[PDB]
Amino acid sequence: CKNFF
Amino acid sequence: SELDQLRQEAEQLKNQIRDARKACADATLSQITNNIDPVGRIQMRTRRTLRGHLAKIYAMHWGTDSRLLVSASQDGKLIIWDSYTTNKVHAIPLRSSWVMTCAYAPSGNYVACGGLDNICSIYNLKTREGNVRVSRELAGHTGYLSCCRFLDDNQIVTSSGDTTCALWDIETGQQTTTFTGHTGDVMSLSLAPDTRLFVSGACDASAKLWDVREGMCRQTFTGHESDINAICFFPNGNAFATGSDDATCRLFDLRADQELMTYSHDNIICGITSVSFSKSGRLLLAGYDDFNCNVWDALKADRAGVLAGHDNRVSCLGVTDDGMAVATGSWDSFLKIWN
Amino acid sequence: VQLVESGGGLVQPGGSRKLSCSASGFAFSSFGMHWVRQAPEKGLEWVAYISSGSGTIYYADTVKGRFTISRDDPKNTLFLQMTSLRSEDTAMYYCVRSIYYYGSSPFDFWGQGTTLTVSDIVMTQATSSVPVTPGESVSISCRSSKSLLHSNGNTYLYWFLQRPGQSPQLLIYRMSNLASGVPDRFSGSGSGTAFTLTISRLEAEDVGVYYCMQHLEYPLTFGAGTKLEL
Amino acid sequence: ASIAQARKLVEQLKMEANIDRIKVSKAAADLMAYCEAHAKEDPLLTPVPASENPF
Amino acid sequence: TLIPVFLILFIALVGLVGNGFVLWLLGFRMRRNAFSVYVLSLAGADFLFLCFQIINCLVYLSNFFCSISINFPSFFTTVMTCAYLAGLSMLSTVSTERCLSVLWPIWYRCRRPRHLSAVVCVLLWALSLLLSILEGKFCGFLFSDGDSGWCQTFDFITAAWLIFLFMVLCGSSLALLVRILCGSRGLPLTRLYLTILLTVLVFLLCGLPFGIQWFLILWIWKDSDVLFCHIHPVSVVLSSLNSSANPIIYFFVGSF
Amino acid sequence: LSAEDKAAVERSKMIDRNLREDGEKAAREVKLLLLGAGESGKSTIVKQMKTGIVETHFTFKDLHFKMFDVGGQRSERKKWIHCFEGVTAIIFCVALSDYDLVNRMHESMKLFDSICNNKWFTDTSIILFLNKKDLFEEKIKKSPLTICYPEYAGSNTYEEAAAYIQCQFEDLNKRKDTKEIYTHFTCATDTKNVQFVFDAVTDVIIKNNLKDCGL
Ligand SMILES: CC(C)CCC[C@@H](C)[C@H]1CC[C@H]2[C@@H]3CC=C4C[C@@H](O)CC[C@]4(C)[C@H]3CC[C@]12C
Repeated sequence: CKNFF
Repeated sequence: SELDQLRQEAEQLKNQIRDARKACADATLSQITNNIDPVGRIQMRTRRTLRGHLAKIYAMHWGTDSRLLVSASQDGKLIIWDSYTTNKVHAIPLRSSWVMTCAYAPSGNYVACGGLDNICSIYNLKTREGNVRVSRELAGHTGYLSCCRFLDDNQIVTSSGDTTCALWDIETGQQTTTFTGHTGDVMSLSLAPDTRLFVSGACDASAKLWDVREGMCRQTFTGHESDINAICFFPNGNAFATGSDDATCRLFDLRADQELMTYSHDNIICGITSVSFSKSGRLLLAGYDDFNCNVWDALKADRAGVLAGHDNRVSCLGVTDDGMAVATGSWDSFLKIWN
Repeated sequence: VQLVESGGGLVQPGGSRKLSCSASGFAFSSFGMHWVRQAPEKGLEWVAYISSGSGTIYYADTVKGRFTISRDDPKNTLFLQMTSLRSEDTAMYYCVRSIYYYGSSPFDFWGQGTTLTVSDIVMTQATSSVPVTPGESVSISCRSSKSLLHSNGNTYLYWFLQRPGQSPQLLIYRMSNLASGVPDRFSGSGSGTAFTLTISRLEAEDVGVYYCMQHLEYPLTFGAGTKLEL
Repeated sequence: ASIAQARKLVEQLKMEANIDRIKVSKAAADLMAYCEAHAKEDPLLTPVPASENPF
Repeated sequence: TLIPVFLILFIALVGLVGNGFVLWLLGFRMRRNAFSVYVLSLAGADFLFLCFQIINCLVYLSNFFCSISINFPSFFTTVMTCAYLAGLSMLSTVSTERCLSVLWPIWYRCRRPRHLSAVVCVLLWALSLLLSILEGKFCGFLFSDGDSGWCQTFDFITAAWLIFLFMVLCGSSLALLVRILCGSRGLPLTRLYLTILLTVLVFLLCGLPFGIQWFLILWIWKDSDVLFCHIHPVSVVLSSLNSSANPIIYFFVGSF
Repeated sequence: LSAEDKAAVERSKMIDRNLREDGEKAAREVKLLLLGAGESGKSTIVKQMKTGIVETHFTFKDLHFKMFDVGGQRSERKKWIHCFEGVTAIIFCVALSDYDLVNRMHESMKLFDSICNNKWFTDTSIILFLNKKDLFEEKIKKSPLTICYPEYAGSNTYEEAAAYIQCQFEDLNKRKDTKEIYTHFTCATDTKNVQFVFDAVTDVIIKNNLKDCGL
């Protein structure tokens, strides 16, 4: 996950 | 100075004329229609919006079958519409872009537009070659053509900015009668239903009653302050309404020979560009520079409706011979059709 | 106006042939043009239609895929491209001008016809041949197989007269309206799917075969043909 | 010159002066009669249903 | 952390309704310019970004009050990244076309193709979509998982494209200013240069910083605890301010 | 829709296409309006750029112009001057030689004051041509300019006189900020005319390019 937006 | 004595003769003659008109003014139209029931609010809404022009629409005319209408804009095009379908059956490119009037023939065969080119060119629509082509160029006016109206396929009465109206023959191209007497330049014109006579209006603030059969002015109507932009007979053929820059529409009788009534509001200050009646003439519509058409009860002087759809000056409006709908054209390049 | 056609002659079956019709004296870009053939012992049968601007193309089901219609706006020339032909295409191909706005008269002009030799609302003519007295009121009736009265108020029935050796001409369009160039003695009326063509005060050089055409929807179909014989 | 124009203008006003005008009451009642006789077939005085409205 | 999300709720709804009826007006109603195609595409990008932020705001509100815990499909944030990047790209294209209108006036009047605006909108949205869908494959927002470095290098490609968009908008704006200051006389130039200064200020400190904090700060600053509670909500608050403020300057102010 | 009504819709669609193409051709051209009083050198101007309204086409530096010599018709102009609402520039020819001839220069100021402050032309720039300047270069010394202009402080030869006529024409507009006036003293054998027209239309074209771009 890049950042779980 | 003998011409000064002639002018005093003219002065006492107009005084005798307004005495003769004053002697028959026993009552007003307003007190007669004080008894009649008002029609209330006419809630008209736009049925169709015709969107093909790209410049200011200066004129429009309905066909006699109440479905085709011609509209002439300043983009060098007059377009003939199918008003039920919003379909363009003919786009006609004009010789000069500066058009100010357009007409539709009662036979449906021709349209005739004119303007700053001083020529009310006549276009044949029912051609064997299938394109719309110019059939006759009517030169002879020395001022801008403000209104040209068809009597038949072969006769057309035109109003121009050279203070004269002219009746033409389309086959020769030579004007057969000239209607002189307006001192200012003639802006509006409307034929009677029997088309044996017509009325016109100029910057004299006067309306004149011309006969097409003989060719002189029998009646002159006065009571506006400025130029009248608009004129339209009552459907009986015995009265007409005149819209001016005074924010006053005024109705005149032929047979009683005076102004009857004024369609004015305090909240209107801009000029009237177009007037028309209904089928019965109970209500007259009027386009304004306040971008909206005002529906007036033509008998009770009350504003029966407001048609506020246009984004610019309502320059042309007309009501069908069926009386079904009112098309209004305007300077924001749209025809709206109201019912 | 005038339309001239070429491209007939003897063609082997299974081959290809191109016919060409060139306009002369009308604004050919503004007209939707058709092709109608006619077998040498059979009435008219519509083939193709390319619209004005070439935006819309239809075909008959018996030519779909084998025939190609295309026009050319600057050269003012309509041409039809065929391939894989057969003896059912042995006909005489007429190229028809038409235009479609309100008040128009489609199918008003026809080309002169070129003989070609290869080595669905059905319209029914009630009687294929009627006797003729010169000066008698003759009623010619056409029977449809659908209600041709559309909801817009129109009734797309067209009447044609094929004089012997001369091309079909539009007589009455939309069941009621006289075309330009017919006498006022021609008259047509009717109702939904029931039509008649009344010819009062019959004149000489008016005999021939009469054709009723539907135009409610494509493919346009013709009557079998009502011959008028003295 | 302006004398001939004033002469024909005086002739025009002489032709305008002899018009057998009717009273305003009678022409007003004629407008009454025309607007009452044709009020039925006026689709602007009376709004009409959507069956007989082509717009 | 909460009242940032309530503030972005307010800004995002008012921007949603304003940009929505802009998108209706010049979408179907009103006759359009070639410029209005750019305003339309900016409105579409901005509509997508604003509604997706409204949905994420509802996700936070539901998972703080009702505790429904909606694991929202992360397919959509690829489309959100495309919408944000397309909005900034179209804003730079607006500035470039204004510069080309003044620098080459007779060309812009006569010889500009009428469908050049459409093909710039289409090709620019296609570039933004391809970039975002590649980031979605390469990072793991989509259904396919993705490695960490090969995420971050093309994410730096996205950030380099963004700073290039800022350089293009700045160069077009400064070329427009120098062309106005050396050769303009019929113009109301005060309102003009305040409008260009306002839109470069918006694209700097209202439209960049969410892209800055989402596309380069997470791989450069890297503390993972201080910035989350403070920077990340306020950054998308500023981009929601850009989102709400675009229809006023681009479409609304001119129309009214 | 039936078949014929669908083909009528298609015919109207092609008519829409041709209308859009012809309005796009006429949207990218420049429409100028000649004016001025009678015999003020206007015909010489339209000769050197090249019944009713007279129209002139010329393309200069890939820019199609349409000139409109409307002054051939003698009617009250308030009823057709709104036809030319939306022209790009208004070429105004004033004869410098008509200062002493008869209040003809005062008639030119009357017409300039009428249309420069007209309600339909509150935004349109005006190109103002001062031709017959060589005729002015002889008739400065035969008769002074005080007979035309009542004050005219400090009379001289050709330089403060021409500048005074320039300054007396230029301040006639009551709103000097919405619209802008251009001026050119010109000869009969020179290419500065259509060059100046191009370079004065170009500012209006820039302003219209910014109006089209929401600015
Ligand atoms: C190529 C694919 C990815 C484009 C899809 C992007 C979607 C979201 C939408 C949003 C707004 C849309 C644009 C709205 C306006 C027009 C103007 C028209 O004259 C050409 C199409 C064009 C330019 C549309 C193209 C597609 C578009 C940019």
